[PDB]
Amino acid sequence: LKVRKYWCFLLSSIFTFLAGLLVVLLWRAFAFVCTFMTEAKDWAGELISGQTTTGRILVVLVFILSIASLIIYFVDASSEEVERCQKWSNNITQQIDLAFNIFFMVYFFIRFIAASDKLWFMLEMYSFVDYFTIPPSFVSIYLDRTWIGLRFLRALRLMTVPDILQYLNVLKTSSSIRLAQLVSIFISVWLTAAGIIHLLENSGDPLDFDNAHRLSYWTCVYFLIVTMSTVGYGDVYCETVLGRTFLVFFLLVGLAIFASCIPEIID
Amino acid sequence: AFNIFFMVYFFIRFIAASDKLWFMLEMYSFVDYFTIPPSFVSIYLDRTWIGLRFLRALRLMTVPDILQYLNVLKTSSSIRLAQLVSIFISVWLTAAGIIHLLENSGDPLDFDNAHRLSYWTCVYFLIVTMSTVGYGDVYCETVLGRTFLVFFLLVGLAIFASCIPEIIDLIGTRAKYGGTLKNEKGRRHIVVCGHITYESVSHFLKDFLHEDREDVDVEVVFLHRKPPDLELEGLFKRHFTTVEFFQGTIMNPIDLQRVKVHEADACLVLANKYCQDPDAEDAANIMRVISIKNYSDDIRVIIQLMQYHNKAYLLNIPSWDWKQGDDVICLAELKLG
Ligand SMILES: CC(C)CCC[C@@H](C)[C@H]1CC[C@H]2[C@@H]3CC=C4C[C@@H](O)CC[C@]4(C)[C@H]3CC[C@]12C
Ligand SMILES: CC(C)CCC[C@@H](C)[C@H]1CC[C@H]2[C@@H]3CC=C4C[C@@H](O)CC[C@]4(C)[C@H]3CC[C@]12C
Ligand SMILES: [K+]
Ligand SMILES: [K+]
Repeated sequence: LKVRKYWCFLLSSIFTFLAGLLVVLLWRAFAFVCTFMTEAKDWAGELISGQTTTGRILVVLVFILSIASLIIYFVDASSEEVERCQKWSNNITQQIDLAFNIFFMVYFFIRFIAASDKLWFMLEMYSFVDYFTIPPSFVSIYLDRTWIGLRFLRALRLMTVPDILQYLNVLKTSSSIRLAQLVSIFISVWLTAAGIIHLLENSGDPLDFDNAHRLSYWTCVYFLIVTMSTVGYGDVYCETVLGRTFLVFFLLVGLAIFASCIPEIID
Repeated sequence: AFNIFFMVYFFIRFIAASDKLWFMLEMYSFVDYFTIPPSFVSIYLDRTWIGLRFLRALRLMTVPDILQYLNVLKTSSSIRLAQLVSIFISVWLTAAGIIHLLENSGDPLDFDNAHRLSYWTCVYFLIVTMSTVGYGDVYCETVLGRTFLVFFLLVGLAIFASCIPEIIDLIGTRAKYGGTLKNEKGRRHIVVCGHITYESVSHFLKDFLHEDREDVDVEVVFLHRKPPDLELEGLFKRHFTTVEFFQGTIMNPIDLQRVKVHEADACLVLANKYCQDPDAEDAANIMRVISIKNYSDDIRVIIQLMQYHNKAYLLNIPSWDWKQGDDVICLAELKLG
């Protein structure tokens, strides 16, 4: 605890994104000097879209585990400290987190096979969630320490709920589909923004981390809703430079996007 | 070194100005008045003051003019977006400089109530003020700072209310449907155009993909001008591995290349049976066949036809050959038959 090992978690996530990106380019370069893909890509297409009987099982199961994974983060965020040292067997939360991540890793591989374009699949917004969530876990299980990191990014998976419902033919009316999309976007952004504020405020300013503003995750949720509604009580506010820096950008695009969202939700 | 260039540039604009009196009162001219003459005071007075040098941020609103001079911006939306972005950023930075100067210097004639406040904290302060959030952690204490804040609240809030909503709107949503169909070895695909709605697509897909039919792998490509509604997008999602959609018109040769009509097995032109004017619907669909045949004559075309007397126009097309597979489905002829 004398020296923070947060860069080790960040370095692996950056390396995984960089290594995965160049391999696709390297494979294209390797394809210049150089079936299963005909069957697997078509087969994986129905698996992710829930067209086959086994495809719907995967679609429903990943829907449930996405909800359960976010709950695991909620109890994790309840910890007062940002970095903890503990063995894998000591805590059962880490074991269950590992159980959910291996499923999210094989599911990531399945979509990669079903992806028609490999370069854009790596650069899609969904893959960045996996890059900053899965590789951190193996680093934690290897170095034998845990860190809050960027674990709040699984809240971004809540915006695929309308896609899952449409795959199972649950939503049919256009109004119902539009309402579900807007609700998922508002909730996912609200929870993700709270996680960013919670991490930045608690960790403190980089490279010295002497100004740590103790702030509970649920208090951050109450802080964001006040900020979004332009109420600004001032009882809870950001003090760190990075906390204020992110708030400046959130006030620009977060309110602008939500300007046309709530009016078309109430009607 | 920068100011002597900004001084000769001021002289160049003075020569090019048709009217001299109105050139002296220009907003960009006042920026030169409070920037360069103070600079030559420092070289002589041997002391530096923050002063009003923050006015160089007002030069950011000349950025759209510079881009238009170089013919970089041509579209109206691109020009409008640059103008709104430059106006908002320059006002935001200039207002922060005014707050930073007034708060740090203190009230005139005593200068004993100075409030130590960083420039970047002022930048964070104005954006909170313009968003009408008002945390209250950072606020103005001097008389001048509050006086300028009162003036800013009247005009600065209007700038935020007009620029920010349009900036995101001008950027807009990405074109979800577009690009070129991916080429696959041994792939048999067809192109369906014409009346593409949730009514036509759902009935067509149920018939085309039926368990009682022969098991053949044929991808279906839909081309339409309007973006599909949420009902149609969900239908395409359930048929992701076999049904594909593109945005574009069949009469555009560029759009024909995107869907690869020349490699398509056949082209299907649906028709709007419940149309107000069958003559208009028939002839619009006839023009679609001409565009497809113009791109390549050796393409099988199947079209739905409302009235029979419009079949003569298609039969008179030099590239129309019934022996090669071209067929006309006449609704009136079959229904009355
Ligand atoms: C795909 C890449 C290029 C996007 C940019 C990389 C981003 C995700 C990386 C690079 C620098 C990283 C930051 C470096 C420093 C800090 C401060 C620490 O207290 C919390 C984590 C945080 C805030 C990191 C978050 C993730 C981060 C912003
Ligand atoms: C073209 C002319 C008539 C316009 C009005 C002249 C303006 C620009 C001049 C005249 C008086 C000047 C002010 C005199 C006193 C102060 C207080 C000092 O602490 C900050 C500068 C400030 C605020 C000056 C700003 C510039 C100023 C307001
Ligand atoms: K308001
Ligand atoms: K307020």
